[PDB]
Amino acid sequence: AKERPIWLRESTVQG
Amino acid sequence: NLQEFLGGLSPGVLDRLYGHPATCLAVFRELPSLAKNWVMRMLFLEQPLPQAAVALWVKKEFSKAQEESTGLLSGLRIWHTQLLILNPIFRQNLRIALLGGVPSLDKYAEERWEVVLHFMVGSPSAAVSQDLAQLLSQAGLMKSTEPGEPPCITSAGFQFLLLDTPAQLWYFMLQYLQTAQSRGMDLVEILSFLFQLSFSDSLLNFLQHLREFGLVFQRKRKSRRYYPTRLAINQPGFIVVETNYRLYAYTESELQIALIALFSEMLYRFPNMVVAQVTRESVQQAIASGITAQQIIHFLRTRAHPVMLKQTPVLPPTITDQIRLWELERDRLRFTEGVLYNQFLSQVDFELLLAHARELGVLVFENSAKRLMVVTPAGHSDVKRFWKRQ
Amino acid sequence: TKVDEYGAKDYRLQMPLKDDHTSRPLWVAPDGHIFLEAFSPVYKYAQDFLVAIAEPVCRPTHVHEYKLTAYSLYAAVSVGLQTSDITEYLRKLSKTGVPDGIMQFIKLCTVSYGKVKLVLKHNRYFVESCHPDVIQHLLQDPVIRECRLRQTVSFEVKQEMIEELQKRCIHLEYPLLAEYDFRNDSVNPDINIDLKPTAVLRPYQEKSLRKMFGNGRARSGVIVLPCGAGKSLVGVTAACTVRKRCLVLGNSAVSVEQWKAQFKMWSTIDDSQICRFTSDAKDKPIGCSVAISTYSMLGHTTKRSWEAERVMEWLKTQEWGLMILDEVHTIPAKMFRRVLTIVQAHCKLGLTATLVREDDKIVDLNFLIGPKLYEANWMELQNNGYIAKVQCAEVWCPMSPEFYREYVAIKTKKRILLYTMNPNKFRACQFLIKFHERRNDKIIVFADNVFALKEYAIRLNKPYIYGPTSQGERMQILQNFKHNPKINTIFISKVGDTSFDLPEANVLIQISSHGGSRRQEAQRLGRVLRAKKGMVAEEYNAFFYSLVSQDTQEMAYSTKRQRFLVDQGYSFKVITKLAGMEEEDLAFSTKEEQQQLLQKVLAAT
Amino acid sequence: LNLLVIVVDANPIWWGKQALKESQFTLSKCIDAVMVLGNSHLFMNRSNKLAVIASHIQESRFLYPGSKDGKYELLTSANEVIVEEIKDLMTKSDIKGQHTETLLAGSLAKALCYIHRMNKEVKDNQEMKSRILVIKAAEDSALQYMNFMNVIFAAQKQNILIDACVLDSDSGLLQQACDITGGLYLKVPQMPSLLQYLLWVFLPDQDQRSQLILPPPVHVDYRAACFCHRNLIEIGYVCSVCLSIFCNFSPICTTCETAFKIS
Ligand SMILES: Nc1ncnc2c1ncn2[C@@H]1O[C@H](COP(=O)(O)OP(=O)(O)O)[C@@H](O)[C@H]1O
Ligand code: BEF
Ligand SMILES: [Mg+2]
Ligand SMILES: [Zn+2]
Repeated sequence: AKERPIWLRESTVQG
Repeated sequence: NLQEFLGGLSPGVLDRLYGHPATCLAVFRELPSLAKNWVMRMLFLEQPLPQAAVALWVKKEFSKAQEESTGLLSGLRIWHTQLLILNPIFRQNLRIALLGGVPSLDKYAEERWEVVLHFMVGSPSAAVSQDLAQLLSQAGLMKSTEPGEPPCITSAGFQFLLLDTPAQLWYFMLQYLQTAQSRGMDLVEILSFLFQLSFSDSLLNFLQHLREFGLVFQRKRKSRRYYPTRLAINQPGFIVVETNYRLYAYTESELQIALIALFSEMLYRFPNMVVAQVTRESVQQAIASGITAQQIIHFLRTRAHPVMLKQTPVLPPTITDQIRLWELERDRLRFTEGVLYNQFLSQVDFELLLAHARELGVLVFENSAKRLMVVTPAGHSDVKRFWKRQ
Repeated sequence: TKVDEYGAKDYRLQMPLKDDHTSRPLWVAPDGHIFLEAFSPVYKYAQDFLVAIAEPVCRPTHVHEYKLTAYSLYAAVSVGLQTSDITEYLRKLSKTGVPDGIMQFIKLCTVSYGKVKLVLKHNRYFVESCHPDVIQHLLQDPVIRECRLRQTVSFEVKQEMIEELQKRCIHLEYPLLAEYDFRNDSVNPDINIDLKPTAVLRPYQEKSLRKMFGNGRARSGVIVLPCGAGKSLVGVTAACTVRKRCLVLGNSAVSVEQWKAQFKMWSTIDDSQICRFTSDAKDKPIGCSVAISTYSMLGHTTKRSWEAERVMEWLKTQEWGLMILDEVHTIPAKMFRRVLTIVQAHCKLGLTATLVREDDKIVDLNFLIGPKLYEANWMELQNNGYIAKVQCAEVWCPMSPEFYREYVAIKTKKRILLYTMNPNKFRACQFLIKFHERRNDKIIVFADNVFALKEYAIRLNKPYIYGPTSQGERMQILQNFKHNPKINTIFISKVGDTSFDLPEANVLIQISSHGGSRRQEAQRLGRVLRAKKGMVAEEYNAFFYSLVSQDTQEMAYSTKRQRFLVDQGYSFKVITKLAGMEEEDLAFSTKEEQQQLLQKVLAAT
Repeated sequence: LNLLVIVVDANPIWWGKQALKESQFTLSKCIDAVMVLGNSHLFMNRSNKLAVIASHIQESRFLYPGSKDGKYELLTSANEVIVEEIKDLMTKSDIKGQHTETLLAGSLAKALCYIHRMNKEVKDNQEMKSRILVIKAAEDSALQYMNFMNVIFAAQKQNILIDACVLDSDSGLLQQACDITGGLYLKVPQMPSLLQYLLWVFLPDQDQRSQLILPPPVHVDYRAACFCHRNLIEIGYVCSVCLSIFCNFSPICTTCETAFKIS
């Protein structure tokens, strides 16, 4: 149902 | 871990450590799940058994557990292939164990441990002891360089501070045990006592050090009998983390304020709250001092106020992410010493030298397009000798 | 003032700890900073009291902070509070006690209200007070006597020097109570403005008006609400209560049109009464009970055109019972503040959402219009569903190596164009629009630099709005964007950062900005902050993106301009990279395209 | 953790017969094997708890709720209570010629409620996996089938294992119990070497029992017989009231007295 994108949903930091 | 420490020991000391029954029970208890049953099996047996039988006693499912337990106990040298009978001393000594042959304390341990941490930081009000001071300095977490002046904190000392009290104490004990042999204290005696505690001159000195750390307390002017504290055998949080890089530490102890001040700027002080802001300057200083970001997040994570526990993640992701970016910001330039080779006229031989460098493990980076590579100066002579040989 | 070893203001010799501190959620330092807990059982009661006496400084979701200032206290007495009530409840709320310095400070700034009053009648301004002594003290002041026109005692004061009179009155600890008794003012005819039953004001809307109309008389001050909260409805309601001729001062031609639409939608006033005073056209401002205009039109300093001059003459020679001032934070400007004196108004109502400025002139609103009557909490409204939930983010776009080569060397103010026209930044903007458009989201893109605005608009072939665009043309785009499914994304400039009502705009993107303008950022985010139809409180209905160039001066400004939003609890998640960009056919995928773009940027100079 | 329970069948008649027979196997050794087995279980981990229960023709009594020998201090206390309690039970007992068969369902009933009583006491943080290591040593009683059948279902509902270790006689009813509740069965023929079976087959807990090779389950003959004869019947007739397996068609079953109508 129009879920949030991956970058917004979860942290994109390498660490 | 405790089992890790035992593995890194010689067979001679191990058998010596397998003395009074309590030690065998202590070493037995850490057998994870499987090897415990195996120990009871070949306990009344005086005849060695084939290694194949042991392998086939664990179903194909969860087979990895069969090997790992066997490898662990082989390191412990509990049995020997004998071609798998247990150690005769262990079997006998274990058989002796197996039917053969308070509120004030915790506060004392917490306070006595705290004053040591107070001394670790530049706290003027901390316990003073020459033996303790040299112990920490020789423990690898502190350095003085001038006996008259109070010692400072090394890079690892700052990291040691943020570690949780259980891990903080265990690491100190692990370092103490290793240094016990160097100073002339037998490792078996102190190590055996620790196992016995979980349930001579060397012990008297060892007991005094344990008393200093607050793990043990005689309470009777250093009598023969001692009353170990909770920490000797082996808490709600107070920090509120805001999305705007603000920490409200519900702390009354000065040590916790000192800890938080390592990586944040203190703004206001209240009895049951201290306002601290996590500025990049403080964080970058903390990272520069030796701290690692994960510890900072973990240190705040463990000391999380109950109100934040319900939220998931308890620490807002932005604060956690921002801290990591501050750490990664400092290390943008990865400096690495090496020796560069250029003017590779022999293009065909460049690959051969490339293969030779790779075989030796000296090559760090290479560029086939530009026909160049970088090798650490340690292996520079080897490649230089190879080039000279032709 | 004692400082601890860790550069911390030690306040342990200053205040004690209350035994029942667990129930009491409030801290009161001698510096005046008040730290309230958002998780306490009694938060609701404390927040209403605290926000009135002290303007919030930062209000995270867990622990809020407030600061005490003379102006902040002056608002508390106006709404109806008293020194004894404030200090008593403050001590009751304080878990550590009120230090003697603060306790006397509260008393000091409470014995100044009501001493002197300013009354406008028959196009004449008078300094009214029931105590002759305070009036006599004012007369001793030189400038107060200078601006004088050249029981209760009143002396007339010239209109042109009202600002200086009010400013010195505060400096003399005798604020002027510019309170309008509309209900007992039959001189000005009552207008047929009425609130239709279909219009119901939300609790925060009603509460804000309650402070304005706590007593029979109407209070003049600044009411602050988050963008999209519905300040239009509150302003219309204020006119409905006053029932007198109302003048509305918007920010631009778009603001007045939305003001006109809101009045018709939220009031029974006929279309004939509603009028506009703008360069585009005028609906006969000479005859109109409600006037809508812009600060530029009224504040225009040079000689006016004949069409505008005739309206200006009527406006000056008129009496207004309520002057709604949209975008109050622009009032302290050098010329826009003059509009207050040019027009004669009894009660000046100020509506805004970002009561912040990069200068120190924001405090002038205390006497230019009045004290900050109300300030709603953004998170409180966000959780209530009155404003759409926004997931603020900062897309970190690495700078192109060719561009950075020039950026580091160049320092003659040409950097702004260089890092604003970053191909890497462009690709992220291009990818985001494509992805969000596929999700049936209404995108808005902002850019301070028109050059960048134009560069991106044509390249993506999307409508763009900025200065030269005619009012009708820009109005057409908004109507198309509001309703036309085809126009799913629009490009806007500094013009549309304020007063643009786009309820369905779920997504927002920003590629440029004017320095660290917290007002710009918060106002820009306001466009998508309007409540959505199918909005859910905890579903992040709207989204905001602030594209930035890594290792660039833009990073410092991005942090600077995020100060206000974070103070309201908004967290700016950092997006180092965007997934799926590689598998997308985005522009500037070759060095030749980027190389060509760099030369064009350099040519612009 | 695990709550092991050793329901030892200390039947004086059967064990006394061994004393009269002067066989190598004796009750004293059996209690020692149970003692060593009990000590090992607690020896595995601190959290582990156990209990010991005896059986007699009269009644069953619990055998269980410095380091002089050098062993662990806690195990020393367990040995003292068990050693003294068993001797008191064996030495002191009445005589009843009418009742001479050992009782096991009653002893188990005391066991099943003990875990439930202990299950309530244990804190919510720690989950407990209790077990009952019934060690049968005599033939079953005919009249105790119904009573024994109820306790077994209670164990299955509450998920307690019955790892029967019968010896000297294969109890047809007991081997039925272990199968229903998932418990293990073993008929040790080498009574002198009984303990080694315990440390191998019965000592490992349920969570580890799966990841281990153990003797395969023995076929369980779920025999049904008519209440006339007590002879196995493959096709049984029952009514909706008695629920009684019957010999053949009858106009009315005696145990019911119902006015059954032909059709
Ligand atoms: N009480 C209300 N009931 C219904 N819609 C409302 C209400 N208050 C505000 N709105 C809607 O919210 C938006 C407010 O826009 P506007 O008045 O320009 O906000 P602001 O002046 O706060 O920026 C419009 O879509 C308006 O119709
Ligand atoms: F705060 Be609004 F956009 F007028
Ligand atoms: Mg508005
Ligand atoms: Zn029947």
